[PDB]
Amino acid sequence: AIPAFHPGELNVYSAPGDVADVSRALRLTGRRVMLVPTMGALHEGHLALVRAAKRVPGSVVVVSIFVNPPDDDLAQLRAEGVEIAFTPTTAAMYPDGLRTTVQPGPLAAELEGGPRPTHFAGVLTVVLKLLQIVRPDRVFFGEKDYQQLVLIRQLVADFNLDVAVVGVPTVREADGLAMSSRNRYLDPAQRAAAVALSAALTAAAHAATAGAQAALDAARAVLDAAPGVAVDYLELRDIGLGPMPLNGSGRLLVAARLGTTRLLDNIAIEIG
Amino acid sequence: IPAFHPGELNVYSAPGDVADVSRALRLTGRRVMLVPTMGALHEGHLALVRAAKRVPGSVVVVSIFVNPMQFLDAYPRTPDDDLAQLRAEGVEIAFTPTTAAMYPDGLRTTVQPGPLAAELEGGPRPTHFAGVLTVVLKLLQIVRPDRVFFGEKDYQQLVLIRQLVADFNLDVAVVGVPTVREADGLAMSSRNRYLDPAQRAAAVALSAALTAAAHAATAGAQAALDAARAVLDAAPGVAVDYLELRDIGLGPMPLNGSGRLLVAARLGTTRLLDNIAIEIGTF
Ligand SMILES: COc1ccc(S(=O)(=O)NC(=O)c2cc3cc(OC)ccc3n2CC(=O)O)cc1
Ligand SMILES: COc1ccc(S(=O)(=O)NC(=O)c2cc3cc(OC)ccc3n2CC(=O)O)cc1
Ligand SMILES: COc1ccc(S(=O)(=O)NC(=O)c2cc3cc(OC)ccc3n2CC(=O)O)cc1
Repeated sequence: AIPAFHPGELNVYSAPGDVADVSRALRLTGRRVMLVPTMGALHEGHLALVRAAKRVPGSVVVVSIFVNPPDDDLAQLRAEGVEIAFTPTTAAMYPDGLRTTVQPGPLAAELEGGPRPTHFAGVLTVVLKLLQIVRPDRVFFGEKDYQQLVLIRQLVADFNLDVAVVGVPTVREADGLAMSSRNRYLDPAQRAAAVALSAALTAAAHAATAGAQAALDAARAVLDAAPGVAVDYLELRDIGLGPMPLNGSGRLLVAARLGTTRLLDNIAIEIG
Repeated sequence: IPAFHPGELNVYSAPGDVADVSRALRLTGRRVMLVPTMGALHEGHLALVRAAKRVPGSVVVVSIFVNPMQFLDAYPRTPDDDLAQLRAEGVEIAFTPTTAAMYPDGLRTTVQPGPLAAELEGGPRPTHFAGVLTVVLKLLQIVRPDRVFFGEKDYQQLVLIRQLVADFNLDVAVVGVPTVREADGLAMSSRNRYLDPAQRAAAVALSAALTAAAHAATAGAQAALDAARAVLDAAPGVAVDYLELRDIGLGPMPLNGSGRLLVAARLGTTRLLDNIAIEIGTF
């Protein structure tokens, strides 16, 4: 017996086996299964992922909410017309504790894997599990965590997963600051200074007609004009995060500490 | 999707091809059975295949791939002898990928097995099981079978694959098939061919030791282990690596009434393994 599912209602499952059965029942009735993974505390960036997923003709949207080791979140999803919320416990996800895991490739040891070297192993492990539980046709992630998104594409590619990975443009505040759950903690002076990250990147992207060095010098100047912004890295790479080619498409990534808050941002760059 | 000829042996090299045929088949309601092999097929593989064949409306996929990542040049390869037997058994799909198609980016994302992988066969081979679980995951994702078949001979490997499948929520049933033996009890293996006639005669000691322990066990674990050791010790040119009695999941738990006795031994340059279910005291 397939667990109950009521079309056009918010259906909330906590059992991995339950969401798996429903997703399979749906896939067999025609629906295209779309997965939006979240650690909850939903914001406009999640709603953008949901609207992207909702656009696909015949979609049923699954939003997972799992804090990788509420009433409001569900209300937000209902207001978006999401049909499934997957909300498992730690024990349901890890009934045998930590055992088999994903070892990311070398990219995980670079950039954000510098301060957090086992972060991405955790992330790719739980993403792989959610993909196997729900078996979506498409999985939606924001572009803010760029290195993570690239490592997920590598996961998908390396383990031959049959899922399209869709990166959705980062939703930003009125002044460009990338949506983040860390932003609410900035005092007004930190919050005014944080704008330098996206200002630096958008300056870089426009300076890039003048080449790579001008793009980087432009970003760096903008960061140098902000007080209390401790830059951990500022790096131009190819879109896959390998070495930036002579000319061509790239990505510019920055990370910085503002008091106790670590902020990240990144942007598409085109050289010359 | 490529040509599939039913009732015929269809050979596919490209992952995308076998993936599409397999998907096509499952939507027609055929159940997809996978027998992963490293080629050089013997009667143990045929038994894996026959088990897969008896699943109703099954279509059977046998994959043949020598994975560089679990090691290599020495390994037995005989694809002429491999595909002939598959046709003879009525297997309809052989999946024979190239190293390039499987590892176009080299080794990058890999499976890190649990701590079982550092024990027994993994002790002196630290990344061996990481290589095995990665290839098995990739084959499962390419073929997406309903059930996958393994022999019980490489028991530690089978337990690790069960872990892989539970730990990554894979939608596949793992089937262990009792180890096929030569008529003296020697466990089928690709490595047997490397035994000279002296060594082949001596090699009966591993299975003799195991069956001895299994009946010795009414008198307890020490008696079972001591009987096995004596049989191994009485055997010419058998150098024992390990001889270990564990719980059936091999894992972070003692032993109850029931478990698994595992032996690895060297005959000249050839390493032989075997194992058996053991019941201690009552059972
Ligand atoms: C063939 O007759 C039909 C087909 C579809 C519908 S419906 O209004 O679009 N509802 C469903 O299709 C539907 C119900 C349903 C229940 C399930 O678990 C109990 C799982 C999937 C279900 N579906 C498919 C869907 O919502 O698209 C109603 C009647
Ligand atoms: C393993 O993959 C995930 C997926 C989602 C999360 S999360 O912590 O719930 N969500 C976010 O991190 C998040 C999503 C998002 C989307 C955006 O635009 C579409 C912009 C920013 C986003 N964030 C940033 C944040 O919340 O810190 C975390 C890890
Ligand atoms: C990664 O998972 C696998 C799966 C199969 C192989 S293999 O080298 O082609 N085959 C075996 O190792 C094997 C299968 C088998 C079956 C048996 O009876 C059912 C008995 C022994 C078996 N072997 C042992 C062997 O060939 O050494 C190798 C690795």
